Amino acid sequence: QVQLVQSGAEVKKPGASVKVSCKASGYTFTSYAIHWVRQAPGQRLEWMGWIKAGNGNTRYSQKFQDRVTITRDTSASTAYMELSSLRSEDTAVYYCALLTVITPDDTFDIWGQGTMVTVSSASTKGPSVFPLAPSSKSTSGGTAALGCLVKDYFPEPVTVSWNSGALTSGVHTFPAVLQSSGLYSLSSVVTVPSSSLGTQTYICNVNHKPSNTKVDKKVEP
Amino acid sequence: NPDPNANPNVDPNAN
Amino acid sequence: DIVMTQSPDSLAVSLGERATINCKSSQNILYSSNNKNYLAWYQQKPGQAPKLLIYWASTRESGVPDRFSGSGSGTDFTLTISSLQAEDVAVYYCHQYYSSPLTFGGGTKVEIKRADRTVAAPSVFIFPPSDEQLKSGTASVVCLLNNFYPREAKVQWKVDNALQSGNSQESVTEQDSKDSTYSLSSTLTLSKADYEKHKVYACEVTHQGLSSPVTKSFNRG
Repeated sequence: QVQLVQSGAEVKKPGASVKVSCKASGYTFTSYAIHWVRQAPGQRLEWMGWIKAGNGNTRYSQKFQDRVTITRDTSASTAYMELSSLRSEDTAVYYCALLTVITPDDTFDIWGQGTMVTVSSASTKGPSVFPLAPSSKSTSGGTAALGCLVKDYFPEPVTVSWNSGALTSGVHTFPAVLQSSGLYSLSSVVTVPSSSLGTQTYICNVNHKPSNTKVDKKVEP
Repeated sequence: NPDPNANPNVDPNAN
Repeated sequence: DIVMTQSPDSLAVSLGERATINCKSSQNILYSSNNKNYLAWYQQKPGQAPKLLIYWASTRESGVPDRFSGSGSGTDFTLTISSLQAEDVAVYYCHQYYSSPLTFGGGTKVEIKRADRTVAAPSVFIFPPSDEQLKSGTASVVCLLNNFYPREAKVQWKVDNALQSGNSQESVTEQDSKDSTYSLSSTLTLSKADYEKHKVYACEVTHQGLSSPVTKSFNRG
């Protein structure tokens, strides 16, 4: 399996620069070109440029050539994209990708997981995680609802899993909302049998990479 | 005509 | 730039039904010498990177189901899903690789409707603030509206029977990958001091599947 693994989400101040990395594995690094594509919230995919991993040759969209440098390190099998003079319009998810590799032998298209860059004056803040315990007010019929409130963090994103990924059915992790304070908050909930609350264990796993926050919160009745 | 350097990953004579 | 324009911006059909997405290019992307159209179709699901489905306008990537089909030549292209599977809920993007810069269409959001015309009332759950959060000096009250369809829903908060306005925030999930349903969370946030001056906390829910509003309530403590 070819994989592309990118660096973590960051907040950067307006006017500063950001450098995103993209580590490749599963193929001969020098054989293909890595592209950089960004996606601002709610907007379409936007191609920024490519770099040939072997010769280091580059091509840039006119929209970005003034502010973007794409580079590679074959020893580390990694490509980098540096965007300078950051502005609010640069807040976006940035992807590296082996786009449309059409070869005599095979065809493949592989993307990194994306890196959200937020351009803001605000400081990084890790979340508080509070249980949403199941109770008589959160059971209807034979179903019980329970969750975790992930409150007051910046920037986006957090990730939430349940029981280290063993629990996926019935989970709703809601889109975050920007509170009046300028910090984000979200809830993740799941519905489970009310009959088995005494025997099953429910743990929400919360990760906020920008603050290196890692919380496991047991949610008990 | 197409620019073959638009996406170097594309061999235009491959299926 | 070769501008890629998709039509419609959003569409909704039932499981089993045919979905059609149109893409038009500002310039001819067919090369007469090899009879190839330099176009690809991608699928993007929430919070994930795009996935290649079609290339050369009509060639399915290996692994892609045969219900996905691309058609068209020159400036007029079409992506067809013959029998929609509820997972196909996603945003679809056209892409040209005829010339630089590489460009993408604006995207076509594909949603599902129920063919059996039925309605799903929300299940309503309410969560008082955790003692953990109360020790931090803040009180968040969470109301959960679970698995309702259609999407339009109303939540009102009542504190000591008095209707609330402008002090709550709501978030709605994307349509479920399996059942057409949506969920909504509403959070009422108060300082601990204001939380403690009131007895009754209630969220009242209106939805097409309810012939009168559902109120879920608790008394503080």
